Amino acid sequence: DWSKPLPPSERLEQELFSGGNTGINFEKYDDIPVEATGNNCPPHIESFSDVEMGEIIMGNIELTRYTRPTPVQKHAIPIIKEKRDLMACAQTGSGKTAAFLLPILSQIYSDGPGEALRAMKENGRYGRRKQYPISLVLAPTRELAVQIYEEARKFSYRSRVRPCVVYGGADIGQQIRDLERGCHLLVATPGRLVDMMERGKIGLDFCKYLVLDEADRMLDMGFEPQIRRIVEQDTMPPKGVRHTMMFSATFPKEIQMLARDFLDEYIFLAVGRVGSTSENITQKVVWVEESDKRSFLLDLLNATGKDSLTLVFVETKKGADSLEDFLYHEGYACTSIHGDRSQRDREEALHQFRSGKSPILVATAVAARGLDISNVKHVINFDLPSDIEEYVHRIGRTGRVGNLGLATSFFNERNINITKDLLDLLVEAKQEVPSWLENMAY
Amino acid sequence: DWSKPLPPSERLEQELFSGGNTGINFEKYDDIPVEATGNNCPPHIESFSDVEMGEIIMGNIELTRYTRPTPVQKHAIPIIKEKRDLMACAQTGSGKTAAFLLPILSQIYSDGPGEALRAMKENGRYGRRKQYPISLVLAPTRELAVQIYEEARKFSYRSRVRPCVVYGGADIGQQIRDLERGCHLLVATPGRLVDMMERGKIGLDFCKYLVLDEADRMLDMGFEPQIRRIVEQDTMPPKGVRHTMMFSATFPKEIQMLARDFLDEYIFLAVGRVGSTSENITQKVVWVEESDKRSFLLDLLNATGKDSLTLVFVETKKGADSLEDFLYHEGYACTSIHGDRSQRDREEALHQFRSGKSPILVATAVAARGLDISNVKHVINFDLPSDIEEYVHRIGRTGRVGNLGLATSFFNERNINITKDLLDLLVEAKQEVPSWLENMAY
Ligand SMILES: [Mg+2]
Ligand SMILES: [Mg+2]
Repeated sequence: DWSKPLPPSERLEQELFSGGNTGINFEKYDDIPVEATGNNCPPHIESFSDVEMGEIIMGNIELTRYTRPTPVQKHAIPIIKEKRDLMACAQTGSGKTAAFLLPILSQIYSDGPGEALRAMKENGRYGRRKQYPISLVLAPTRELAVQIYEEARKFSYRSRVRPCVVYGGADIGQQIRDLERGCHLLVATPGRLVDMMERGKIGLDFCKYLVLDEADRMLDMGFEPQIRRIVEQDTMPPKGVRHTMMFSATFPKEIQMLARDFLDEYIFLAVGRVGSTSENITQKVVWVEESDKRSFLLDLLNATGKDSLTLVFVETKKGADSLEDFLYHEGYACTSIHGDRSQRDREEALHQFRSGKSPILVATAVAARGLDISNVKHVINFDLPSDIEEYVHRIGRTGRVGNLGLATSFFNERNINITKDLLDLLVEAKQEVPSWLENMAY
Repeated sequence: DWSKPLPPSERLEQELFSGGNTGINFEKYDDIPVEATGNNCPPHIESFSDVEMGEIIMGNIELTRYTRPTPVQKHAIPIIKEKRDLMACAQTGSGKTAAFLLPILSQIYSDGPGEALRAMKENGRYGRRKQYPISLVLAPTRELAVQIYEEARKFSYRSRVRPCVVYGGADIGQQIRDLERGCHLLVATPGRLVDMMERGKIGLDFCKYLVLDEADRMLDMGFEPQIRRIVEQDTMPPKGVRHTMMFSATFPKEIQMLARDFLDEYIFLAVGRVGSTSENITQKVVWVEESDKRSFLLDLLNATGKDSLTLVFVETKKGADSLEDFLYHEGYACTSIHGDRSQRDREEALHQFRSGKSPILVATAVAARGLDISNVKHVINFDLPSDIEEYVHRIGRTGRVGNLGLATSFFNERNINITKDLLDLLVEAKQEVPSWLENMAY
């Protein structure tokens, strides 16, 4: 019914498609060993023309300048087209978002809204036009939710499918009003989705496509209850009925087994070693006592100041506030993003950083996962994380779609616990290994 | 030793001296009746060449393009050069800052640091270079402190006198480092100064020149305890020993008598009626119901929109945040400045407002006192204050050094209490007087 497009608008085509910046090593993606585990896994394609993507999908693909698919896309677009549950891991900045957004949209174009939602184009209470989304994508932070919502808007162009997004901090009424205009695909962070549901504005009764982006994060001790409250404890179709996809660049074993409570006869994609980094990212680790970090940071900022964006991670919200003040008063064009900032300031910070107006962003891990920003060329771990997975995700903000990047990290007493893991990751990444780091790992 | 200047650098002359403007009605300042109360009050000058200002002082005066002194200056430069305690009242934007900064600096130039401070060029503990300022200036807000500090840097050019500033919100370590470089004149807000003192970085033991700018504000119920903690409850030389100056554009009687506990045989200067406005400010009062204020503001903004800066005062921080959001989504180039913003964002707002990048500034009374901003031509009291002194200080942000300015104010039921005083101030200001105001003012 819906695979036939609608009139275009050059206004929106300019407002949506930037132009895309494919990296120099976009072809080295083919050098990566892919693993597929499970019953009757469909074959991996090599071109977007190897399967039935609607006229809409191929048109919008040729708008974003995607030449040929990435490994995870080649393997996962069919699996989701085959309506199978999926757990996929692929390196940071390797195209997972489109890997789950293209097939879902193609399938909703073919299958249409279904008998269920076609049975509600006759009536509806005024205002209490609760929306029944077909698909739900859940992400761990607000800005990542919006980034995915925007990618959705790009791919649902000239289609009858209209996506929305709901997330905390923002005005609740504006989101309600945007829902009432019609929600088919819903991106959300957990708390605001539960708030919408307990207000009777959203219902998961016809939700047949579930996505957990940054899945291992959505399944930690803090998010597992909320994921259950949305999936198990409410009106969402259970496994086997709904189709559950989980994408991450990391999956610890324990979390990979906990994720089974939401999956049914699933494929397991592994585009590389689960938890591996891109080769395009040069990793430098330097010893820095605490009392010296600031001075040391300054030197880095004075060097890589060409036309590149620099992202600086710290471990607390107070710390981000304190450094951002320090750098501001030392004359730098900077902002910060952390939890204690209002959502307006938070998104504005992200915008200024993305547009170059403030090329230095001090950040807590709100920005560790999921965000891709063009021309981010240096990533600085002012504070190291406590585990190697947070580290992989952090340094993944640079060196994305084949482009190269630098990642410098401050190390000292407080970081002893990570030594071994960091050391190991340096080896398989083919990176310089500080000798005192080896001697520190016994 | 110190009345002899030092080598210049035109780089600094570009960094410091803007160029000076001076209004069209700079001459009507001579038409104002000056009152001097007290024992043995020294004579008022008519030219900077009527008293002994060092080469340093006169050179920097002709650098800031100051022709002749303003009334309060003519009267106060002698009183402070004669080392007498002083209580001065003068109109907003009539030069009180320079009136107290020029004599203090001239006296430190001639007398030098004195035997006391010259006796500590012999030794010193490692790091513990606690600074002993000669002069302390106290201000009620952080940005006003910095503004005075910058004026000090302008007047301490080519001298061995080096000023500093300390104030909350900003990074502590940078202010400490700038102190350790040497502090002779210290501008400060109370809380951060007390924090510096209890950390052993500042000592008032040789502080012989105390200045309270915005004196009636510094002596209210909220600041009097902090003024006491700094002056009485610590090592500051007591009255008769130190020289205490207090400047304001307003002095209630009660506060004028409470100010005596800090003064010893003082002059009382009154360049006009205490609490008066410049004639150069056109004051318009209009009735506006609450639900209409926003709409009404919109029209105002669209009218005076040529190349002027506009300052909009509100009654709460929440309200300031809300209006600024409203104006942002309506397409206006605006920022906000209030207490709930980080000091980084706060100073950034003031800088963009000053440079024209955001010609609309929504503000709480943080911005009511002291700030002089060139080209602020319209001041809008979205919410009126509860007392006429806040009002006088607010509208004083425009119509400064003789230049002209407009002040529009929204009035309704909630402002009944101010009626009388406002009316009276309108009459003595020779301003249009709403008729419903008389009929409302009993
Ligand atoms: Mg992603
Ligand atoms: Mg002043």
